[PDB]
Amino acid sequence: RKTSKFMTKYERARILGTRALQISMNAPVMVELEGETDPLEIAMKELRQRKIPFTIRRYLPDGSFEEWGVDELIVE
Amino acid sequence: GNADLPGTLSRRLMFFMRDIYAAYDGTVRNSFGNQLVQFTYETDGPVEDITGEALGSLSACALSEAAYSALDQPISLLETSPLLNLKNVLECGSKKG
Amino acid sequence: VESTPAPFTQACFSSPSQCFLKAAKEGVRDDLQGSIDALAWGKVPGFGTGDQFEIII
Amino acid sequence: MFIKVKLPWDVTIPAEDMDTGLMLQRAIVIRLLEAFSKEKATKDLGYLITPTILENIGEGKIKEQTGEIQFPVVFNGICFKMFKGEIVHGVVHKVHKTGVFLKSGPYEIIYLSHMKMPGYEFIPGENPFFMNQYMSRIQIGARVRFVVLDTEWREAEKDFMALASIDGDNLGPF
Amino acid sequence: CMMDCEAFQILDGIKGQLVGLSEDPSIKIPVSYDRALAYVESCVHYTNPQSVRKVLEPLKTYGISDGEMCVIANASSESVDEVLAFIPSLKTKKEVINQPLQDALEELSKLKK
Amino acid sequence: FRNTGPVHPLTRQPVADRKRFGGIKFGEMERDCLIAHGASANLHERLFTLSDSSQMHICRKCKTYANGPYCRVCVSSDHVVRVYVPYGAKLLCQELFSMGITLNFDTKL
Amino acid sequence: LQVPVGTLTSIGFSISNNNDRDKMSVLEVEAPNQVTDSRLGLPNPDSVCRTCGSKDRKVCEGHFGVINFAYSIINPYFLKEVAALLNKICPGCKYICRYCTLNTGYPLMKFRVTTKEVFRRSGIVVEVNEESLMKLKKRGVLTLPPDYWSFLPQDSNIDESCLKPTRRIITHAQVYALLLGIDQRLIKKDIPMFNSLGLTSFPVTPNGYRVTEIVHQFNGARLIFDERTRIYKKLVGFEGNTLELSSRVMECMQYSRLFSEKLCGLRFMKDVLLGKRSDHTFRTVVVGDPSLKLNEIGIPESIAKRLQVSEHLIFRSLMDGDTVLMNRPPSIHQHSLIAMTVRILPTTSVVSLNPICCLPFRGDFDGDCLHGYVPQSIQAKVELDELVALDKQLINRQNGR
Amino acid sequence: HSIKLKHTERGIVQKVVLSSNDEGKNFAAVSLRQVRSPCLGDKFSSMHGQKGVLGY
DNA sequence: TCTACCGATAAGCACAACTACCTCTCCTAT
RNA sequence: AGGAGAGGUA
DNA sequence: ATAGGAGGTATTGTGCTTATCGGTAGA
Ligand SMILES: [Mg+2]
Ligand SMILES: [Zn+2]
Ligand SMILES: [Zn+2]
Ligand SMILES: [Zn+2]
Repeated sequence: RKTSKFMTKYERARILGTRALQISMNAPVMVELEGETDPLEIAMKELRQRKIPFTIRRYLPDGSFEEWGVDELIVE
Repeated sequence: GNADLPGTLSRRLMFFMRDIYAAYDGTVRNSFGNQLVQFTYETDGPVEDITGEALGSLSACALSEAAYSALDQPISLLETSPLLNLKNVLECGSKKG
Repeated sequence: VESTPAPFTQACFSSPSQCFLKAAKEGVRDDLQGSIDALAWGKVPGFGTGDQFEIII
Repeated sequence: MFIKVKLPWDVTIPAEDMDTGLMLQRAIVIRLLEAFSKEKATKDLGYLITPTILENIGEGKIKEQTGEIQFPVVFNGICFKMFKGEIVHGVVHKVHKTGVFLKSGPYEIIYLSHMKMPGYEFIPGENPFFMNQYMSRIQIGARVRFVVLDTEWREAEKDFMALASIDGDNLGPF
Repeated sequence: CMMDCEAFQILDGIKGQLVGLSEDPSIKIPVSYDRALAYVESCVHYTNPQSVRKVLEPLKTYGISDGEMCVIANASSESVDEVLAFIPSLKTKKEVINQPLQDALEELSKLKK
Repeated sequence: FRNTGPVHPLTRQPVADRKRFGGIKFGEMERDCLIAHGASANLHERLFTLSDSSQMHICRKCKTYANGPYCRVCVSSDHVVRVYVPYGAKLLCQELFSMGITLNFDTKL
Repeated sequence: LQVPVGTLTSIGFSISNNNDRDKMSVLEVEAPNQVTDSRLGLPNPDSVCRTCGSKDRKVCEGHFGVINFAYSIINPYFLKEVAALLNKICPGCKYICRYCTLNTGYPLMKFRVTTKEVFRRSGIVVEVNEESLMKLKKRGVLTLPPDYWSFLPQDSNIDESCLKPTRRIITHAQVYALLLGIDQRLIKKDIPMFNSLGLTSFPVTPNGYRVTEIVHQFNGARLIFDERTRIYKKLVGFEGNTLELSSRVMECMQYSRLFSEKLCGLRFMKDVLLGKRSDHTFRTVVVGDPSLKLNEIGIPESIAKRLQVSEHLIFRSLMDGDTVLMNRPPSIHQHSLIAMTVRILPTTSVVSLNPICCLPFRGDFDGDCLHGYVPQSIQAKVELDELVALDKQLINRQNGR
Repeated sequence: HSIKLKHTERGIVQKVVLSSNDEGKNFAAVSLRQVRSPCLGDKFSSMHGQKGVLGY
């Protein structure tokens, strides 16, 4: 709660990088990709299909934190 | 020989404004102790989606651009160059005497 | 005035020796809150990337 | 002192197999098995065999190197502590002139010194040396009870070596 | 808490689980399994319910520490002179009469047929 | 251009000689610009990974520096943590110890 | 063996004492000729380390050694605090007394530290106020009373100075004598670090950071070593007056790289921690090529085949589709850093850039050189074209145009 | 010992000169020559202050 | 009437007087 | 191999 | 270990830390 409920560019880039690193280490892909040979493309496809099993923990300055998920958040 | 002024001014301003960043609550806070600099960003619109960008770093870079661009340094009699005027304006605590 | 001790950033700004000596005499504690302090010790600044964390579940 | 105490761990799981959410618990236990298997040793705790009971699991922390994710899991298991003043039986493996071997399980090696049992003369007239001077025959395979002493440890192997003393009563096989 | 009886019962489960899906994609260690088969074959009890309950009865009725129970149970002394010579913590004590201890020795004798 | 080459004897950094496969210095202005852009992985790699990379051992019990690792201030302890810091940090710590300043480190893990 | 990883935080600052100095030092001998011992550092002329294993100055750290002093030495950093404290408290009354009342004829005393003015020694020299001396002079008193300096115990470390009867150099032994009888609360308030009052040892720089075993042109094994090393070796044999030893220690402490005097002070910080050099970097002259796209950078085939990138299947040559970080020094704005896709061109020893993209770099094709950075980590590449790419920087952040 | 050419050193041997001083120290000089055709990155200047590099 | 700090006037003391850079020559006492 | 001094580039 | 008189001349520039220099205010 008390959040913009919008995925920022930095968080999206970090999620894409983490997913690409995971895929590049021979990891199964939740989404089905046809004719894809680049981990970045598969990560972007999964982000567009919001099937990534990742959760975002936003640290508030006061010390508290709020737990969010990539499926709950929207991508502009 | 006076090309050191923009570099030194930019370095000092960046050292001062590096810790400034925007928080998730919409406030502007400093990295040292979460000090509140601005309760709400004073931008005149139109998009308020900036959350993690370092506003202080951007402002310091813009002022560095202004300083480096104004390197003509005419320094006329009874007058000061735009770089000198910017340096005098940015330094307020030094001119206490 | 803010009661925030940053010996490392002050030393990196100007006169590192005097700043370090004063910090040692005062026995202050540095929390590495600054971005430059984190960078000098191999840590992310946390402004754009690093402010949040990723958890599988 | 076979008290089943809890022991937290920070087992890391490679990103080679991260799928099957409905059967994700299958991958967690497999990684836990490979955790203590790699070490298979302890300094002052003892030994662990199987994770019979799993208490709780923690949040998955992601560390950005070689695609590794960590999971904090706390569980209870079988442990053994060699406390001072314990009568533990053991089986003999071989008999030598010095350092008589006693095997109280393959988890540790126990050596018998000269100043532990009653004074006797080694019998060289047969193949294995006998200690029948005090009307007691000891051979390989017989269970002999003895008191344990302070145990030592190594640097790499960290073997829980100890010394066997027969100064107590009820010596020899029973 | 498992000394001789409950330790053996749970080890049958893993052996019964080993026969099912014995294949493992990872690398296993044979030292751990050898330490279980070559250590519990010293002393074995018959039944679980009546054995773990009986040994815990003197804990409530009499005053015995946790560390004292483990050494006495594993040693399984068959007389009164041995329990007064093994552990030095029982020297010069009159808290418990020897006659109830002898009765407990008989109670431990009938459990092992 | 440079891929791999000799390092300076004082600091474990690429030499400035062009003929000896020298590197390009990552100045303060470039670091500040990268901070303004908000990319930390590139900045972390350029300052720690591709730059002078070293390791330092800190005892968990006593907040001191231990040279396996072993600190003579306290007894031989099995709880010693390793931190990943640039070699410049170790050089600064050595200089501070030489001048008469002792640093205490309290690791969070 | 194996140690768990950890995160460094909460750095504390304190002044070193004798206990920590002794604990940190390993195999600290007291031989004057063993300054370059084989147990401290690899660059010693034996190529063998006693504490660590054999290495190539990459797996062995610089061990520390601390010499021992026969007599206790006051800490130079606390010299000002002690001098200020002695000025307030009487030298013979130990209260906040012949030295109290002005009717007894004893003038007040001022405690101060001289800096290379009398005997080139940074010590405690007590001085009497000359204004009070003139008052005594006008009343018929010409010389100080013989029992004026009765509060100073006799010290064998005193030498022949003969400077003036009004001024005396306070011996380090006398400093501890005067501090006796003072409440610990007052001393602790002025001096937060009471445990560092006594300096009975001094560390030496490791051979891995002092032994300059440079190739010395022809003398490959010259072992020139550091310069302060001579002073440290000369400090092994200490006897007689302790003021000379204190002056030597103070002089040696000023040879540290942090103290200002080229690689010293703030320049040391800039060249070590602030400014660093990284691998996988190329620097070539840039020319114009309108045929190339704005987001594409021309990379010569001769250099591309030698630059190696890290791709998980271990290095492969640079090819089309890879992204590099271009920058024109000095970086006057954040728009200087632009991520551009690598495009292979038949041209060699030169990089081709679109003339339109010169405005963000604020440069022209007259000799300007662009040095690029090739990211090796996959995450670095992913974040490079999502935040630092040309299409992401279409809106100027200065004026919004 | 021997002296080897560096990464960016190349040419064809033109002449070798051997000489010594009165002290007896021997000196050796080797000259390497090469042709520098106008490359793309070369910079040319005019007689009136015009400065530029080769474009195409 | 004699103490008791209390702001001014000189006298030294300490950093700061720019980036990315590239070549040549000379240097290591007696 | 590290330094000191000069002429120079954007 | 020894050696390297003596000369009128011809960087600023800002902060900081003294000393000293009288100088009134209170009992
Ligand atoms: Mg130009
Ligand atoms: Zn320790
Ligand atoms: Zn070593
Ligand atoms: Zn007094």
